[PDB]
Amino acid sequence: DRDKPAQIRFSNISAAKAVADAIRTSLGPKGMDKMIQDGKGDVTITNDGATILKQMQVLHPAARMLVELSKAQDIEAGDGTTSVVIIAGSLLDSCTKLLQKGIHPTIISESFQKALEKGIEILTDMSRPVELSDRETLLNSATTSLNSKVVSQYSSLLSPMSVNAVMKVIDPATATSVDLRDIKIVKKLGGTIDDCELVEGLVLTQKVSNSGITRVEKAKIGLIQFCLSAPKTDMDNQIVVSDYAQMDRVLREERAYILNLVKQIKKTGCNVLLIQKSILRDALSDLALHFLNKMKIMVIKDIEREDIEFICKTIGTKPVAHIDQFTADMLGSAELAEEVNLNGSGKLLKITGCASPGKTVTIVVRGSNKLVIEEAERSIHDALCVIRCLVKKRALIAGGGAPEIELALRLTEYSRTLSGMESYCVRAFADAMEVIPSTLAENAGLNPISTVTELRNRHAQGEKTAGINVRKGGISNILEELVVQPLLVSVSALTLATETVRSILKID
Amino acid sequence: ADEERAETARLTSFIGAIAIGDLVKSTLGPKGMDKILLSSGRDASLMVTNDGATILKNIGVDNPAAKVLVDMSRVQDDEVGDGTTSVTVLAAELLREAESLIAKKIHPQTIIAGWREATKAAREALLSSAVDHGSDEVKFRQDLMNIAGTTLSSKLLTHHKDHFTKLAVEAVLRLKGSGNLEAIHIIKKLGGSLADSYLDEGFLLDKKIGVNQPKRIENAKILIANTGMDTDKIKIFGSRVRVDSTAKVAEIEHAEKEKMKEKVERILKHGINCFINRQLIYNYPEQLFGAAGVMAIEHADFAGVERLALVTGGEIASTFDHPELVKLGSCKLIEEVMIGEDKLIHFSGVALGEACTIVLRGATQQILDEAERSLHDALCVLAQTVKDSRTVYGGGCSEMLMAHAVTQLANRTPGKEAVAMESYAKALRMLPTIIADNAGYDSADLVAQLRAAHSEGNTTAGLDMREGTIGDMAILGITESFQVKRQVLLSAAEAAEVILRVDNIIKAA
Amino acid sequence: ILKLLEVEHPAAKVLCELADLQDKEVGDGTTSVVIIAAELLKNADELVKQKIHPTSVIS
Amino acid sequence: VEKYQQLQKDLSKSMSGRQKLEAQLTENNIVKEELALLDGSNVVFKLLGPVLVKQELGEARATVGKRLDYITAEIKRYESQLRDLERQSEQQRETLAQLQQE
Repeated sequence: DRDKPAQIRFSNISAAKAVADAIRTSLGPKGMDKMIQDGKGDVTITNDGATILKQMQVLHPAARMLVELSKAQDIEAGDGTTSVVIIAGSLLDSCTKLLQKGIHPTIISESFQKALEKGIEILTDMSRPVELSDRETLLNSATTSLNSKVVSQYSSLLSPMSVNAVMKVIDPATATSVDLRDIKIVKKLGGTIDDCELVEGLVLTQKVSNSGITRVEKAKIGLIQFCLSAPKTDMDNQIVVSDYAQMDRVLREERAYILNLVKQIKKTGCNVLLIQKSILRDALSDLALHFLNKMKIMVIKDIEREDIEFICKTIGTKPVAHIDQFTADMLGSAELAEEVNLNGSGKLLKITGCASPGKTVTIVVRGSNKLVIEEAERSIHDALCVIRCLVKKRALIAGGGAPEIELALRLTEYSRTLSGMESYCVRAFADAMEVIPSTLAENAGLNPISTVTELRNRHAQGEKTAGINVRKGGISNILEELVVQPLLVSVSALTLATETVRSILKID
Repeated sequence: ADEERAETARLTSFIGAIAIGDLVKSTLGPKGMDKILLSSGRDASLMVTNDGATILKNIGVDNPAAKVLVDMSRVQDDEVGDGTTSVTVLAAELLREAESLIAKKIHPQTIIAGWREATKAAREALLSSAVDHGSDEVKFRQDLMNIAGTTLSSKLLTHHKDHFTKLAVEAVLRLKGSGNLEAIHIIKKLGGSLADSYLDEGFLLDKKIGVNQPKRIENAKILIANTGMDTDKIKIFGSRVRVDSTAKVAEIEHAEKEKMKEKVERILKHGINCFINRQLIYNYPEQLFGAAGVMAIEHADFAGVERLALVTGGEIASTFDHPELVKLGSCKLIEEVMIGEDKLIHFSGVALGEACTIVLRGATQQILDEAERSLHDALCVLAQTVKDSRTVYGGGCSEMLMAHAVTQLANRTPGKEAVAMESYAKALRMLPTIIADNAGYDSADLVAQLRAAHSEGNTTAGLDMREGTIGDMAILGITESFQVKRQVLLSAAEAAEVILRVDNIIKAA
Repeated sequence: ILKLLEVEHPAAKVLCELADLQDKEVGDGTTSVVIIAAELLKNADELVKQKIHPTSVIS
Repeated sequence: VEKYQQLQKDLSKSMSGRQKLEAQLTENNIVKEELALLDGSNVVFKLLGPVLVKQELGEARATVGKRLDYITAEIKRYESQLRDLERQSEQQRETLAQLQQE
């Protein structure tokens, strides 16, 4: 019998909401900051309850699906990560009614997967198609969501910078989802938010040039993945040294083989060299690097291992491990490589363009100090994601909790007109839909029960003539005062919870 | 030591094996339920499975009746392929039926002797459901696409199943009378999507060699070898290792350049255009290979080289024990085709028409490993289908059939033994209750509806579980393999009686 | 004296930040800002106990 | 516990050859004071074992300049060797002491 896994399910259904019920307060731009008590004990004022899930959580398998639920919303959208929490606990309320009714969870699973496919179809008709190749249409569509979000204090000047950034990788009108795996975020320690801009190719950190060039035209991007030293067990220079001759005879011979490997670099043609950390190897010999930099090659050193793997795929500098991999395809081809030392504190190397597949786009984040720099980082990336979610889903939907009240109004109607032993499941699926804007219409104030029934007063007759407007703090049409969102941040918040729900229904 | 008495052992066998049968009946069926994986040790990591074999691997089994089931779960896993979760619930369905007999008074040797005769009688009823499909090329083509949807959906792959469904049934079709797993080369590779997956007619190596070596070889002569260049193998040509001298290094430094020169002369005197080497090929013999037209492969697969000599008719060189007497392989076309993000070697037109290479293309490691394990479980059953091109009508339709035949024999025999045959025919009907619960329906309705079918003999139609409604058989998608159930009926009736044999359990740990 | 004392609650912790925020800027009204906010806490709580959104009172 | 002294002996053995370099380091700076005064007034040889081989002054300046650089290369690895062996053994002084107790 499934009676012992029956009790496991209701415990899992109850426990998944109980962590998610704190996010009901944290829902929306008028949502609540949630002060976190740490496992060692400390206060942490926190909003954006996906980050709360990453920070403080309990060890429960229904709760461990919740941190996975928001993480998928983080990587696919990055937005709607608070709303993706509230939809899943809303669906679990629908699950409790039907399991008490005596409906198999296999039935409740497949009914939700049908209604998910069915709801986004009707939601798409609610959406309006916007351009993805018109740069100006993308500008108006993005910043209205950016003014709809919390941070717009720096998103004003940083919206069109992101618009010009994505427009380079918008080659078709289809305009695929977006790789952020060519988008590099680069901090500059000084400078200004006004001086933040988009530098093509990739932007490097501190160079280490012994006698090397500063500005090389038509550079050759090289990679080094080999050591320049002796084996190490206790000492880098394994001598039992007490003598001047034994330290002279063996260490001049260490200079000998690194003479010949350095000459093979410049003869094959190299101007920019990618060197990882000397803890990612055993040692890197700077005297050979001095002789290398005396052969007029600009060199950076001490970069991360996986960060090179970002660089190799972005600018086409395919991995060079030895002398034999000195070729024309393993080496990238920059048009101009130089370092900018001025316009702000610090100094950052500029690979201004490279022979790159697609378009390698890099932003330089500036600011007074690190906290001011970190303000723009959320400001750019949220601006990057709202463009990213609109090029994934062509049409645009006005945001503000109203299309859920729209869609639940149709899905109750269609589930009656369709048929079903599972018709209750879809009609309970639609009853879960208006929970989330109701919990949003608590954070706006202005009683949500009185609120939510008067939006589908307008969604039934005029199909929308009033909305929930956090600008007004309540009843105002999201088409009257424009509150919009991409289509993806609503759909991706919707579909991941449905896939999560059908799993835990089938989970014993 | 703890000597478990029989009154205690029956309680332990009932809590031991049935709870395991509770888990595998959840993860049966594509519509069926799942199971959260809770690691028995510290830091329990969670996965969600539709496979009962992984549950036994994660969650440790130390129930002595259920530890017998782990051995039975392994046999249908490896030798049979599909049928792992099905054999383990079915023995539990037997043991539930034995409970009321044990509750009455009844000896288990009554219960064993009844189920032995009932198994062989239903086995002939299982042979009554044997229907050929190799009588037509088209019906055997229709036979392969039937079972390919069955095994893959049973072992957690249903989203991109149909792209693998078209490719796998083609390579099994070239086997033609002989079931082969050493002719079907199985290659997983990251890159592309699951619609980018590929079927090569012949053999494949994942070698990026470019234009330094010949990649276009027409009318090939294939030397299958393991002869290195710097390893200084058997049949010595110069110096050997020695001590107690300081000036003997000059004979060792010079002898390496002669051996690498001589092995180029050895390889060319075969007459080949392709030297396949398991070991690394040094740069100086490698550049001597591409100019003459000898293909050079370094870092070859340890199992791929041995499968290469079978499909091409060649032979391994046995680590240079055969310098010339090693036979050569021959194929039609050797072509470098970029499949996905990678440059691949396609040995096309090999000497075996049975020989093929499926090329799995997963976008990540999470989808690629789970695809091959389901696909390897499919091709083992499909190779058994090459020997016997037969089906039995799935969806519990054959389960309803054989339980009637036992019931007829239980209503002709019934001395002492066929009290168990009455409990036997219920446990066969207990399996379609699971699938109706996997589909999530009235199992008591659908069985008694299906019991009414095979009572007069409506055998050509059983329950299509996607709606749970009765539907067509003899190919539907749900009409299952003959080779699977004859193994599942064999093992489940076997070990459940063995559990009835062990009443004298003694725990000394 | 709050700088002399040590905090006990995070509720006690956040207000020691607030009076010091007043005290760094000016020396007047520094002990007064503590008393005003605590009066707000009892006033809004009864309304939240009554029927009122916490969002609505702080507006 | 043998693991306590073993990380110390591997550290202290490297220090003894490193302290050898520092007196050589000072005298490598002494000879550069003396090579700067020579411009052709006195030529230099090289004392290498049982053979005393002729040098030049520019040949001498590079010679002691290299040996100055090889000392500094062995200084920096010991700073890695110092912090690693003192931190690994510090973790070992807590865990391996509990092994002998129970």
